[PDB]
Amino acid sequence: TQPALLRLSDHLLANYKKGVRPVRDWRKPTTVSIDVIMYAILNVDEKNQVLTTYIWYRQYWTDEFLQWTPEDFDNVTKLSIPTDSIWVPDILINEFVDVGKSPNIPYVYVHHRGEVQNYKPLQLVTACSLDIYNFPFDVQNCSLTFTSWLHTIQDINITLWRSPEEVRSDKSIFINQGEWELLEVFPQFKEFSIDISNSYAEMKFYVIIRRRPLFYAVSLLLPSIFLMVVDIVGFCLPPDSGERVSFKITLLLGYSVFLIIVSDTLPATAIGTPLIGVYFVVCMALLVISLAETIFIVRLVHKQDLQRPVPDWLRHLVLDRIAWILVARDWLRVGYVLDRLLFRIYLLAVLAYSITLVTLWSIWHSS
Amino acid sequence: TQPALLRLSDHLLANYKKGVRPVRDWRKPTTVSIDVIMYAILNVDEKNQVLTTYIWYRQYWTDEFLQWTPEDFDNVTKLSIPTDSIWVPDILINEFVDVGKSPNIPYVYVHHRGEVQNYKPLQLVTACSLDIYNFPFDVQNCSLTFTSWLHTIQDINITLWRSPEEVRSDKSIFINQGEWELLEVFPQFKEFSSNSYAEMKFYVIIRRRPLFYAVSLLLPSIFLMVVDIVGFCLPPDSGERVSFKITLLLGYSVFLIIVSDTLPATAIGTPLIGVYFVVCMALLVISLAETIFIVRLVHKQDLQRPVPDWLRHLVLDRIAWILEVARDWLRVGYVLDRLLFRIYLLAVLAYSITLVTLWSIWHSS
Amino acid sequence: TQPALLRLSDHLLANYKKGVRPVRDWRKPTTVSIDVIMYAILNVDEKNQVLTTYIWYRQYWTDEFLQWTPEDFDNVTKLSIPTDSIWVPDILINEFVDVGKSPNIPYVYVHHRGEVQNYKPLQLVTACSLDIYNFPFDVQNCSLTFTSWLHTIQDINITLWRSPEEVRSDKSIFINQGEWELLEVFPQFKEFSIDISNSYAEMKFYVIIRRRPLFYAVSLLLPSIFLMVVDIVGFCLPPDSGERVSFKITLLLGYSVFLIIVSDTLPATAIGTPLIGVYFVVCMALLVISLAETIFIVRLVHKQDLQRPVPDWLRHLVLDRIAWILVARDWLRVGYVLDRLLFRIYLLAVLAYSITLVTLWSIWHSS
Amino acid sequence: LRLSDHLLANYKKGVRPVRDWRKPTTVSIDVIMYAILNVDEKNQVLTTYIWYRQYWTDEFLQWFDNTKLSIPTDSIWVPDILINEFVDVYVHHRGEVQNYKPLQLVTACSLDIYNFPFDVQNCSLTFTSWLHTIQDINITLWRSPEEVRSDKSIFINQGEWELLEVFPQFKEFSIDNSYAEMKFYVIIRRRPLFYAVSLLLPSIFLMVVDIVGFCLPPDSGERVSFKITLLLGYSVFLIIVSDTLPATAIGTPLIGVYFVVCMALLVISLAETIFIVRLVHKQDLQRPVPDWLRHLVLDRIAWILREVARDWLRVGYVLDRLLFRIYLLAVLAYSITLVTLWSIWHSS
Repeated sequence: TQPALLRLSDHLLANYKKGVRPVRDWRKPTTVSIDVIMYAILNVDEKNQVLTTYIWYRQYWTDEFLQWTPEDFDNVTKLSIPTDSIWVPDILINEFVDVGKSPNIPYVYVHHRGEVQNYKPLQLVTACSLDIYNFPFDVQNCSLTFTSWLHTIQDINITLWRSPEEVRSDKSIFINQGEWELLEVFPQFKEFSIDISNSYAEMKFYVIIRRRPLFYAVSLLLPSIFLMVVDIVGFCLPPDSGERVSFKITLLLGYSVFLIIVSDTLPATAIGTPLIGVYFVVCMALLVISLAETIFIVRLVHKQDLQRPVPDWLRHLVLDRIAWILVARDWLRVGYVLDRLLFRIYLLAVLAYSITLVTLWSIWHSS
Repeated sequence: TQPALLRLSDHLLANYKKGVRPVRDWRKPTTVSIDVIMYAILNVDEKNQVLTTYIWYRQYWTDEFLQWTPEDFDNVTKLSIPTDSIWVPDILINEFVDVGKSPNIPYVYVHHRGEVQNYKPLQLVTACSLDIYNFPFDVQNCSLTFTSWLHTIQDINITLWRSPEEVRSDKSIFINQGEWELLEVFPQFKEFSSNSYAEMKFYVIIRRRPLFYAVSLLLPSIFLMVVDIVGFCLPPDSGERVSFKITLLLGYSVFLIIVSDTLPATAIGTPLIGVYFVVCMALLVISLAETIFIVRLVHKQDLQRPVPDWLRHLVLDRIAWILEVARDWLRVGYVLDRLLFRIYLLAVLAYSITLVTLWSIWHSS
Repeated sequence: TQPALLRLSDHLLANYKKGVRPVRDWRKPTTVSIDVIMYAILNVDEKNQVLTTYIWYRQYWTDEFLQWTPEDFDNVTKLSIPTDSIWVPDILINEFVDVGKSPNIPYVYVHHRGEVQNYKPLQLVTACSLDIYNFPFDVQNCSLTFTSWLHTIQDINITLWRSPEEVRSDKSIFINQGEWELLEVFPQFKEFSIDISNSYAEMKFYVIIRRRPLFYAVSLLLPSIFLMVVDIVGFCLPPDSGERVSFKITLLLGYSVFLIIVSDTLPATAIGTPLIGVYFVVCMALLVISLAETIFIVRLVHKQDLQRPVPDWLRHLVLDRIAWILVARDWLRVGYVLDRLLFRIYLLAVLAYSITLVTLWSIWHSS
Repeated sequence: LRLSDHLLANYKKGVRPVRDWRKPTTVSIDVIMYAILNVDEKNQVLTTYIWYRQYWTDEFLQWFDNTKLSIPTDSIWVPDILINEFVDVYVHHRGEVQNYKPLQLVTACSLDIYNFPFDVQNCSLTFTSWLHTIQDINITLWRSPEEVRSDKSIFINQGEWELLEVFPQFKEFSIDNSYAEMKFYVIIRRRPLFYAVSLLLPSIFLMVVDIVGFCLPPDSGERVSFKITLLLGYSVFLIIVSDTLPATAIGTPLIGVYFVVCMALLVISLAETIFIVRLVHKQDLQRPVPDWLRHLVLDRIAWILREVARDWLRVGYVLDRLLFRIYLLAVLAYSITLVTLWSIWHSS
C-alpha cells in the first residue's frame, strides 16, 4: 500500500479548499500568533527613510480542517505541506516598501489535532521615521506593524506567541557587531478602528536602534575637536604677525577640505542636518571672518594703505568694545581689539561645541 | 452540517467562469472604480528616466454572479475569495515598466449584492521627463496613468472611488521627510482615443527638498568660492601664492569629485550649477598658470623684452581703464591678476543670483 | 511512436506529489549529500557585518518514487525533470540575508532507479564577524551553515558528497583575481535544538579569505610612513623658535586626511578604528600637544612676553626627572627640554608603529 | 488565439521537444551588446545590459484561426543555454520559434587596470550547455560568424565605457562526455576625460609647481614654507588618488606609481632643505664631517658625466641640483608614460 504520508496528504488535501478561512463556525475568529526575532539591521537609510532589517518570523494558527488522528495513519504525528496549498493569514507589514530578497520557505509544518506552524525569514525593507539631530549619538526608534490587510478583527486577531517580557531582550541570534546595536524590541497592541464597527486588528513592535558612535567619535569628532582647539590656539600668535597670517592661511587651506569631506559624510534629511553639523558651518564662518580680518590688518601693516584713511566710524566703537571685553596705531589697536573679540567668539563656540557633545553623549548613554 | 463558508464558496464558484464579464446583460459595461494614495517615492533617477513609487492601489466593482442571501448561508454577510478564481478587471498601467516586488494580497472581499473590493500595494516603476536642470531645486511633474488593456469604454468604465478633493488632499500616509515632497496628486480623466477605453491619469507632482543638499553641496561650494575670493588678493603675486593656488586647486579637485558622486549626470549633461563649478575650476586653473608663468619671468629677469609691446598698449588703454625690465612684466601680470579677480567675483555673483532665482521659482511652486 | 518517449515523464509525473518526503517509510530519515564549489567573492561590504559570495552548489538524494527502468523505452537510462515537479529539501544557508538572481536553473536531472541530482549556480549574502582591527593585512573568517527549516534530523540529514579534505583542497573553479584571495574552506557538521524536543541536523563550511594588502599598503601604509618620517626630521632639525608651527599644523592636517581616507575606505565598525588608525590618532594628539606647547612657550614667552618666570615647578621637574633622564633664556631652555621629551616619545611612537606593521604582516603572511 | 489550447494540451511545458530520441537538437543565439553600464574596476565584475536573442527549429510542434503565434514561453520549453560567468541577471507555423530578452549581466572578467585611466580591457562572455544538454549538443550563431555583429553595433551608451570589437568563436569541450559552447569577446575603452581633468591635471600641476620650487634659493626658508604647503598639497591629493584609483590584484596602476615616486622625492627634498637651513652660519654648529664623503659629494659638481660656512652651502647647492635633476627626469618619464598610454588607447 502507499506510504502513510501519501495517504495522509490525500486525506487532508484531496478536498481542501484554500482561501476559505479554516474554521467550522464562521463567526468564531481565527487566532494568529506571531514572533519576530531580529537578526541584523542591514541598513538605516536616513536619506530615503528606509530601515532595512533581516528578521526571523514565525506564525502559529489553528486550522480545523487539517485535523486528523495518528492512530489511523501509521501513528504519524507531523506532516509537511506546500505553503501555497493551505490557507495562510493575510498578515502584511504596513510600513513596508519592498518584499526584499527573502529566501522562500515552500513548506509549512502541521501537527495532529489541528495545528499549523510557519517559519519564514524576511529581509524587510521597512519605512521608518529617523532623527539625526543627535549625531553620531542618535538613539532611534522604529516600528513594525502587522495587520490583516482585509480581514477585520472578527476574522483575524493577532497575538504574541512569547510573553511581552521575553520578546523584549530576545537579542539571542542578533549579530551584535554591526554599526547599529539592537537595544530592545518592544511589542504593543492596538485594535485600530477605521469606522463605526469595521475595526481591524493590529500588532506593533518597536525596534530601538542605537548607533555605535565610536567610529564616528574617532573620525568626525576627534579631528574636528583638534582642528578647532588648534585654531583657537592660533590666536596666541601675535596679532597679524607673519606667523599669524601664514598659520591662518595654511589652517584654512587644510581645514576647508577637511570640512568638504566632513559635510559630505554627515547624513542629511528634511528634518535637519545634525546638530554637530551647525558647528562645522560655524567654524567655516569663523575661519572666513578670521582670514578676512587678517587681510585688512595685513594691508595696514604691509601696505601704505589703511594708515592713510582715518577710521571714519566713531571711536565710540573702541571704548564700547573694550568696555564689553574688559592713525596707523589706532588702526592697529582696532585690529587688536577685533582679534580679541574673535578669540572670545572662538572660545565661546568651542565651549558650546564640547558642552553639546557631552550632552548628546549623556542622552545616548541615558538610553 | 457543512461549514457555511465552504458551501457558500462552492455555490459561488461552481458555475463561475472568467470567460464572461461580471454582468449578465453582456452589452453593458462593468463600472470599475479606482483610488490611489501615494505612500512613498523611493527613487527618481536620470539614468533610466524612471520614477519608482509605492502606492496603495484600490479597485472596486460589482459582480452580478456573486449575489447571495446571507439569510440562507448562515447569515454570512461577507466572504473572502481567492483572486485567482474571481474575474478581475484587466487594468493596464501605461507609462509603466515594472511592477516590482509588490506583496500582492491573494484574496479580495465580496459582499451580499456582489460588491467587490480589491486592495493591493504596487511598487510601480513609471517613466517620466526628468528635466533635472534646476537641480537641486527642481519641481517635477510625472504622469501616472491607468488604462483598460482591451475593454473599450462600452465594456469597462474607469472612475474614481472618491472625489478628486480627497484624492489630492489624502497625503495622510505619505512617508514624508525623504528627499522628495509629494506636492499633489492631480486626477484627470478623458477618453483613451469610436470604441475608446475610459483612460485615466493621476499626475504625481513631486518637489525636491534642497535642504538635503544645502550642507552636502551648496555650503561647501559657497565656502570654497569665498575662500578663493579672500585668497586672491591677500598674498602678493610674487609671494609664492602658487602654493596656495595649487593646494586650493587640489581642494576644488577633491570637491568636484565629491560633487560628481552627488550631481546627477542626466542625459542633457550636468545641471545648471555644474556650469558654475566648471567656470570656477577654469578660472582657478588660469590663475595658477598665470602665477607659475609670472614667477618664471620674475626669477629669470634676462628676458629680451620688458613687455609684450603690441598687447601692453591695449592692456593699458582698456583693462586698466575698466577696473629691472622684469618690473614691467610684473605690472602686466598684476593688471591681468586684477582682471581675473574681478572676473571671479562676477562669476560668484552670477552663481549666487542664479541660486536665489532657483530658490524663488522652487518656493513659488 | 516517438512521443512514447514522453511516457517516461507521464508515468512518474501523474503519480508524483511534491508534498510528500519521498521515502519508503517516514521513520526512515532522508539523506542529502552536498558539494559546494566557490566563485570569486564578489565583495566584502558593510565591512562590519556582511559578506557576499558566489558558489556552485550540489544536492544528491534518493527518491523512492522516481523509480523506473530503461527497458520501458529504448533503454533510456536518464531523464531531465522540472524542479516544479519534484520534492526538494529546503536546505537554506542559515546566515542568509539576501538571495540573488542567478540563472536559477529550471531543470533537475534524475537517474534511472531514482537517484536524483541537482546542479545550480547560487549566489549568497552572508552575515559574518570581521577582524577589521588588523587592517589592512586582514585574514577574515566567515561561515556558511546549511539546515532545513522545520525538518528535524529525523526528516532531513546532511552530509558532504566529496571527502572533507577534497572540499578543503578543491579551489579549481575559483577565479583567483580580485581584492580578496580565498585561503581555505573547512567543512563541519553538528546539531542544534531551538523549537524541537529532538534536534535539527546541521552542516557548516568555514570559507577563509585574506584581502591582498597590495593597493591598501602602497596607498595608506607607504605615504603614512613618509609623513611620519617627515615629522621625525621636523621635530629635531627646525629651530625651536623657528617657523615650526606651519610645518606641524601641515602634518597635523596630513594625519587628519589620513583619518579621512581610512574612514572613506572603511565604514563604521564596532571596533572603533584599525590598529593602524589608532596610531594616526596618537600621532595627531602628539602633534596637537607639541604645537600648542611650542606656540605658547616660545612664541609668547620668549619673543614677546617679559622676563616672567614660573620657576619652582619647572626647576623641580628638570632637577628631579630631566637632569636624570637627559628668565627668557630659561623659558627657551625648558622649551628645548620639552622638545627633546616630545621627540623621544614620538620616536617611540614611530617604533611602535613599525613594530605593529611588521607584526600585522607577520600574522597575515602566516595565515 | 484558439489553436494554442490543443497544442499546449498535447505537449508539456517542461520536456525537451524533439521528433525522435537520440537525435541531438540544436539552438541558435544572437546578442546585441546593448549599453555596457559600469565596470566595477575591482578586477572582478563587468555590469552590462546586453540584449539576447534565441532561435531554434526544434520545438517539435508545427502547423486554424487563419501563421504567427506568441503564447509566452512560460508555457513552453526553453533551452538551457546560460552565460557561464552569470552573476545576477514568438513562433512561426513552420515550427521555428523566436525569443528576445534583455539581460543585465553582471558577468565576471579579468580586468587589466594598468594603463589607468587609458584602459583597454579584453573581456569574455560564454554561452554553454550544462544540464538537459544532450551529449551531441550543438550551438549555432546568428549572422555570419564574426559578421554584421562584429562592428557597427547599436552603441547606445557612452556615459563612461566606449566598447569596440566583439569577436565570436565557437568551441566544443569534453570533460571525459561532451559540452558545446560559444565564446564572445568584447573590448571596451574607458572614457579618460573625467579622470584626466580630475586627477592627471592636478598631478602634472604638482610636478610643475614642485619643479618651480627648485627656483627658490636652496638655503631660503621660503623653500621650507613652499615645500610644506606642497606636502599639504600631496596630502590632500592622496584623497583624490585613494578615491579614484580602483583596488587591484597588481597593487596600483602604472600611473599610480609615479604618485608615490614624487611623494618620496618631495619628502626627501624637505630633509635636504631643512639640513641646509640648519647648516647656515648662525646655527650650523660647524657640524664637522670626515671630508671624504664631502669631497665625493663636492666632486660631483665636476663629475656629472662665512667662508667656512660656504662649504656646507656648496654641499647644499650640489645636493639641490642633483635632486632637481632626478626630479626633472621623473617628470619627463611621467609625461612620456602619459603619451604612450594615450597613443595605445587611441590606436585600439
